[PDB]
Amino acid sequence: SAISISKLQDVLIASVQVDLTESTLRDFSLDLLDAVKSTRAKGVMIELSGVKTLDGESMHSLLDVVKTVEVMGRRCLLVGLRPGVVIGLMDIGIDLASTLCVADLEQGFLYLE
Amino acid sequence: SAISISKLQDVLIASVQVDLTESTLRDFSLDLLDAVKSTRAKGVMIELSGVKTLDGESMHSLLDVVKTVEVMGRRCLLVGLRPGVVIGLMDIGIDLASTLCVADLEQGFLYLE
Amino acid sequence: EQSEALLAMSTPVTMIWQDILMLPIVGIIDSKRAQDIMSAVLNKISENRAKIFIMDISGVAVVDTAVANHFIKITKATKLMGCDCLVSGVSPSIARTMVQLGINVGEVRTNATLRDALENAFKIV
Amino acid sequence: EQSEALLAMSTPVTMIWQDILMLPIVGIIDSKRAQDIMSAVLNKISENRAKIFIMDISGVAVVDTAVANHFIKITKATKLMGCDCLVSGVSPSIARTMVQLGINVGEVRTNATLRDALENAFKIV
Amino acid sequence: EQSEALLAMSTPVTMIWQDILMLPIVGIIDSKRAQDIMSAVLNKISENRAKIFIMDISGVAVVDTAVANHFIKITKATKLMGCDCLVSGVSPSIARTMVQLGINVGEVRTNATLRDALENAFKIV
Amino acid sequence: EQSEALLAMSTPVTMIWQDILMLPIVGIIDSKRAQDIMSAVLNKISENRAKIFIMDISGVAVVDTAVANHFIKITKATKLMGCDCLVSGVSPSIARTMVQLGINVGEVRTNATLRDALENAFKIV
Amino acid sequence: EQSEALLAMSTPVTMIWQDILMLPIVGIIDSKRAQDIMSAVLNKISENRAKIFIMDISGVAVVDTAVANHFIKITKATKLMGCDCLVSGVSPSIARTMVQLGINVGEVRTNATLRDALENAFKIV
Amino acid sequence: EQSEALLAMSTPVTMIWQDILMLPIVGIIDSKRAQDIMSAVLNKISENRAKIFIMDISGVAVVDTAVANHFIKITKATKLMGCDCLVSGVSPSIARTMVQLGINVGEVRTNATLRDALENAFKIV
Repeated sequence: SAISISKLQDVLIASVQVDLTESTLRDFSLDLLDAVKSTRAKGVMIELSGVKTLDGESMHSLLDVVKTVEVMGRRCLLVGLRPGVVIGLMDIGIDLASTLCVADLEQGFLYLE
Repeated sequence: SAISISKLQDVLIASVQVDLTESTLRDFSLDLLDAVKSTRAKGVMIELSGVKTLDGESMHSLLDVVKTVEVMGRRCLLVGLRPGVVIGLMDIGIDLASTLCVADLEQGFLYLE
Repeated sequence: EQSEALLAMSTPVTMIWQDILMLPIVGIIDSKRAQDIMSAVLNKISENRAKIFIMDISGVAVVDTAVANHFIKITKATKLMGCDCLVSGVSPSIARTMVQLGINVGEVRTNATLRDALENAFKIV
Repeated sequence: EQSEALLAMSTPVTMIWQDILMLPIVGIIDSKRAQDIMSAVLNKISENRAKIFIMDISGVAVVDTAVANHFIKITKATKLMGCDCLVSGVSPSIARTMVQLGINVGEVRTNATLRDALENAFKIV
Repeated sequence: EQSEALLAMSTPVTMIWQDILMLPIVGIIDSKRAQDIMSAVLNKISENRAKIFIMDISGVAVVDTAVANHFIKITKATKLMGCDCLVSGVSPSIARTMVQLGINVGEVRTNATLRDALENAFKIV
Repeated sequence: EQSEALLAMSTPVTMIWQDILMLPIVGIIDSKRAQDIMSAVLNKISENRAKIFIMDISGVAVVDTAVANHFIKITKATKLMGCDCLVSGVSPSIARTMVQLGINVGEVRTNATLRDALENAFKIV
Repeated sequence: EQSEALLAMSTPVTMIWQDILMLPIVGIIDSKRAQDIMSAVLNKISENRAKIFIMDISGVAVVDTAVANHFIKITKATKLMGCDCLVSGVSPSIARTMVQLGINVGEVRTNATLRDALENAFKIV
Repeated sequence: EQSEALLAMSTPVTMIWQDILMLPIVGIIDSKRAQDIMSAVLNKISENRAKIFIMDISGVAVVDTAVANHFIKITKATKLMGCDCLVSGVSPSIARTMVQLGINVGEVRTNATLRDALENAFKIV
């Protein structure tokens, strides 16, 4: 499959290239991340939403939540398409405050860890 | 188009997901990089060859060379598929020594700059 | 023209020296206009990513029912971007009307006027 | 309502933490409304005497002819109170249209955006 | 093409490292083109707000009558933008022709070549 | 006049405070004019011997074929005069067109805009 | 079995404490086997990325013609990976036979026995 | 030739910078060849008297019965020469087969790979 992701230090670098219509690809990414977690054993994890053409996947939000929790690991998001992403995201609402817009979409929380 | 790349600090992060059969996509990436160079104006540039299923593109090697030279900027490669990449690469030969395996495919020369 | 004059008002009430941000506005306002403001904050945030931002409602013109909704959803939204949003100025009966709504979710950061807001910011700074 | 909505805009664009004052506004505006703003600044100054005040015209909506007049007379006015007034934000062709008027009297203090204005103020502070 | 080639010339003669700005140009030039330059400086200033800027006229090609006018009005506009402007290079008979005009208003800052201009700037820096 | 206006352009784009030198120019240009520039650099160098000099091609107007030739031969000549030459500004497709030429000889010093060029110079200084 | 016994030999002659790497081997060897070694070094490098690696040919068993070729291409190869490769041990007539080939390209790093090689490494260390 | 190729293998696996010595070898090997190695170590020791020496059996090719015998007798001989011998690398089932032999005499020094062996040596150094 085309999707791939690499990590600096113990810091994971998940990357949203586009809205992945495939929640199955969402499942695939979840699997890759859990596999990575098992092998690498590293702690920091990050995800970049360059854009999320589609929003309201409560299931995808759930994927985001599980990824923070199972990882028991660091978790940040680069907000993309916020104007249309957040309004949909806001319509969805949120019950968590762990992650935030990545401070420099990398440089900010890389520094932060 | 699916291909996309982002940069930390003034450090570019080009990424070879697979051998890009499209030298036209090679041209496309070259264009993206020159556009990025013009806008960002940042100096460090890196490229990760996770794999190069196809080798012997003297033209692609040339692309690599121009990317170091026009950038007048830093340039490193994460060797992928070396066993089959390098033998073909060695059959091609090389006239330059500027770049090399990315010391940690990121962490090494990020530190190095 | 008065609409565009209104639109003229929100962007300045967002921008501040040192990347600090805020948003004073009139209390009795259109809901669609509030969605506009919602859109404005998103673009503003892109324009200059700012972790610092505030909702200022000093002397809210009228405590409209749906208007809370906006700031209800809106406040949650700064945190949703990961942005910080604070309430620095407001009226008290405006607040009572709010509490009387039985509102319960709010647990965000606020301040006393643009004075204590900046003090905190220059401390987050 | 949009008028009163306009009136809603000027008083916040005047008030700031630490007694600093300023006044961002839309460039194409009514002259009588500008006189209103004139009245607003006087009362505002009484409300809290402030030696610090600024005229902000960032992105003036339109460089109207009489509009200069206002800020011409208006700028002189802050000094007339003994108040200080500064121009922190503005457009350039707006400025050209001004200089092209052959304007010559202006010799007051100004700044780059609300950034250099505050820096100076925190220095006058 | 030579026009656009001319337009090609002004923007570089404005930009400099460390946000310093300046503007060398040919002395016998079109007045409308000078208005163009006027427009260029405004946009340039927005592009990067710069308090630092200079008018360079080293070896002005010809001391045209209306040309002063430009720099007369231009000097005023630029400095009063809150964006200083200085004359670093120029010819002397060019200057005489100017003084002979009985010019009296000028009282701005100037310098000797791009050498003393930078020295001052690195001092304002 | 436009020729002499062109000739007017190169000498300033060579001179800089502190004996630093450089040479911004338009990309689609006459080859004979480039030889002129060649002559200009020689005389300029005599005028003030400068080990510091740069070739600036920011936004080269057009990546002409013979034009490389000039800077090919030119880069070599200038550096080997014992008077270094650097490329600080340029376009990228301009560069691609160059690399696509299969150009191979270039191995000189360059920089990012007049910003990194000066930084290096003030370091060679 | 002797083949696999041969294959048994190369991987140890690569591994060393502190991530240092090297590769002693017999001089009269099969070319295909050398390609094998080529493959071995690539995988070895992945196994533990090592910037440190060396080619040891102490007492090369026989100075075969194609054998140079291997180390010709091979030496280039470590640098191609981006790895470093050094020659620490070798015979002299082996070398003469090489130089007599009129070989000219070689300009890499070498050392005297595993003694001066480690000294340098513990210095690159 | 493969014999002499084998003989080619042992002497390098003995020599190391700083007079340290060791001896990696293939596990399924001829007993007479092992006696050869025995002879090799004696001469090697004369060649350069070394108190430092090691037996390396990393990945012993096969845990042959008489093969222990060699290293049984060999370990004793080398250490008692006054020339210490250590086991740095080996397989585990190889070891089990050994312990299962009910072997009891061994009480010498060993290490983890050529890594902990050198560390100790640089400590005996």
